[PDB]
Amino acid sequence: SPTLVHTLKVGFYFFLWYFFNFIFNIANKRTLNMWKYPWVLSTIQLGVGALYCTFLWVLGLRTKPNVSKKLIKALIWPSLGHTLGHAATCMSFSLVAISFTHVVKSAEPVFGAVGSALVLGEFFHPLTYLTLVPIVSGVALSAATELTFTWTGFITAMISNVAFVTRNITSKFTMVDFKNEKTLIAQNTYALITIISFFMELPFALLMEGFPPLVSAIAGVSKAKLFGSIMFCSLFYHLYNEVSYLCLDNVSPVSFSIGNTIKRVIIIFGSILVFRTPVTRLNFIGSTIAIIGTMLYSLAKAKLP
Amino acid sequence: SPTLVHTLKVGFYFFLWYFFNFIFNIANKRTLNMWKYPWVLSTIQLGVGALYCTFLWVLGLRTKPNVSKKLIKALIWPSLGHTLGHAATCMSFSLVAISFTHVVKSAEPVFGAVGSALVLGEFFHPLTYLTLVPIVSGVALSAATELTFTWTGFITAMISNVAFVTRNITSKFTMVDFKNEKTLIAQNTYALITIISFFMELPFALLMEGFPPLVSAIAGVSKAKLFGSIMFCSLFYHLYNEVSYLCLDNVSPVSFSIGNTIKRVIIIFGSILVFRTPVTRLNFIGSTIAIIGTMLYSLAKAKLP
Ligand SMILES: CCCCCCCC/C=C\CCCCCCCC(=O)OC[C@H](O)CO
Ligand SMILES: CCCCCCCC/C=C\CCCCCCCC(=O)OC[C@H](O)CO
Ligand SMILES: CCCCCCCC/C=C\CCCCCCCC(=O)OC[C@H](O)CO
Ligand SMILES: CCCCCCCC/C=C\CCCCCCCC(=O)OC[C@H](O)CO
Ligand SMILES: CCCCCCCC/C=C\CCCCCCCC(=O)OC[C@H](O)CO
Repeated sequence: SPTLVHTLKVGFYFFLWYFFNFIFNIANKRTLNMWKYPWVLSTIQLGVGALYCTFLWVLGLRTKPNVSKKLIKALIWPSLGHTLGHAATCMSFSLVAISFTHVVKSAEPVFGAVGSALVLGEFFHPLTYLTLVPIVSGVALSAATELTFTWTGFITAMISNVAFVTRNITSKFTMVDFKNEKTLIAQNTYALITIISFFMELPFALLMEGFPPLVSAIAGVSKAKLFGSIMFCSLFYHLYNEVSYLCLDNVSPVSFSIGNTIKRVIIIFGSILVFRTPVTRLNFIGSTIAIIGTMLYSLAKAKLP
Repeated sequence: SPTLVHTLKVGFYFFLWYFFNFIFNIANKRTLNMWKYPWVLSTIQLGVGALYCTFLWVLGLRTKPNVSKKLIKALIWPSLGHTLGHAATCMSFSLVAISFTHVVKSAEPVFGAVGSALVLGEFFHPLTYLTLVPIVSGVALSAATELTFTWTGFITAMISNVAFVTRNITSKFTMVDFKNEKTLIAQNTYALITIISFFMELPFALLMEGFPPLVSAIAGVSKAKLFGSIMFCSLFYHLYNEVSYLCLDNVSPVSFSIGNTIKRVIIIFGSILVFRTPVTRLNFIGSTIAIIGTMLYSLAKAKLP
């Protein structure tokens, strides 16, 4: 029983990850529909999470990490990947329906398997190349039938696959290299990342968009409602990423990306219902084939030498 | 000297392959512009090749092969791959500019490497996945900017990659399994394939297109001139495929496809010149990136563990 029970506590971390991420995605897109500034918004979300974590340390509510220069340097690459994937994903969110963004990001386990095998010196069974046929065909079919498609919205989402895979693999190194450091719990690893990531993105956000006026492009929405939406999606942005690093602490980077693809099916279904996103038969079939292909690719990689 | 003598003779085979294939491609496209019946035209080209080979046998100009039940069974899958690839490629030739068809078929070495490794139990280095990025990006950019793009023209060309790789691999097995049958020279192997392939395609061709009237869609072409153009491209269709099996007999199936990609650079350059094909800046950048990626892919697979 304790073995299956331990998987229930870990599975609950995955549920929180999915539950917080769905609240984030809906509120984040509603913010972008009123306030189309992805650079500044994504930077705000990192800063709110940075401030939230420092408050927990100040109040003694969370163990303070024994920060060393060795750890900081070992967190640069996780932070560069997080910042780049975050800014690219928010840019995609601002340009297309978020359901299409998560379809593109559903190919993350393929990038994760390649990057992980490059590091671990592994090799791929030829059958994994066959499973790329439904993935490439599915994504191409989904993009060809997506009403909101733009080339920039598609490419920025594809970029985030590379950046987040880089984040997850390098973060996994740090978490294992500092396994005996009891103060570097999973939440503190992401806490330091979101603090570094904030200052990494901050100059780009100001150069790209400046200080956008706090005005809703949707007529009739007060500034207080716009500010509450910005703060609401920023709070749940941090919570879902924080809980996800608990999940990353308990699984491999590739398994983490598989858990992400399951998350995207939930977000895709939920977002098209909430937003009444128009979806044609070919578009549903294309997206479904691509995600089935990603699972088959993962199954082929896992079950073959 | 003996090994260099052989590689020089093999090199002359590749030259005849490229030279005959260029003559074919120009004449075949000029025929399709006048007489847009890809099923029947591709069937005629197989039959004219079948008749050419039987004349050599009847006149004593070429050793007759000892045809056995085992050999015919070993040539069914080579003929299936040849018929499907030939019919799919000709369909693509009739729908888009042949320069675009050969850009899509330039990815053949990737399919060939997967097919070989799948049969031989080989494994892929992770860096071969990175080389897919310029291949997929280049082909996508090329297709997004090709003025004559149609989905059917693109997909039929992609299908021929799978069919011809199947043909090359299964043919190489039969040629190796029958290496001690002295009557089965490389030209007799393809001679038997074009005979089987002709009768495989014939009922489908009549099913799809019936008996097309020998009338040119371009004014000023007599029926005799159209008939001459059909016979001309049919002769060089058989000649280039016949000499290519001399190349296949002396190289691996992967090296054969790499030779095919070199061939298509020549075909693409010559065809855009002869037909004055419109090519934008973004279009030949994408096509070049795609072919560079395929060559980088082949370099990675060959030079890596
Ligand atoms: C080994 C690496 C992978 C190699 C194998 C890659 C296979 C990709 C081939 C074709 C994708 C095209 C998918 C089918 C696209 C159909 C598009 C379509 O139906 O368009 C409808 C129209 O646009 C409605 O508006
Ligand atoms: C293994 C990792 C898998 C990830 C890689 C997936 C393969 C990428 C597929 C196609 C690239 C190009 C997208 C094709 C989209 C063509 C349709 C299109 O863009 O037309 C829209 C038009 O511009 C307005 O509606
Ligand atoms: C909720 C249960 C999650 C369990 C997960 C286990 C793995 C599921 C694998 C394949 C089914 C997923 C295919 C459905 C993908 C959504 C297709 C879709 O709705 O596309 C909308 C379109 O993309 C709008 O832009
Ligand atoms: C592990 C790696 C597995 C394989 C991963 C493959 C990822 C390639 C995905 C997308 C490239 C698409 C590039 C599309 C180039 C942009 C097209 C464009 O710029 O628009 C064209 C033109 O402007 C319209 O009129
Ligand atoms: C080994 C791997 C090599 C094969 C990898 C190939 C990847 C190509 C991806 C998608 C194909 C379609 C993408 C291009 C589609 C854009 C063109 C388009 O759809 O335009 C619609 C309109 O009908 C015309 O103008």
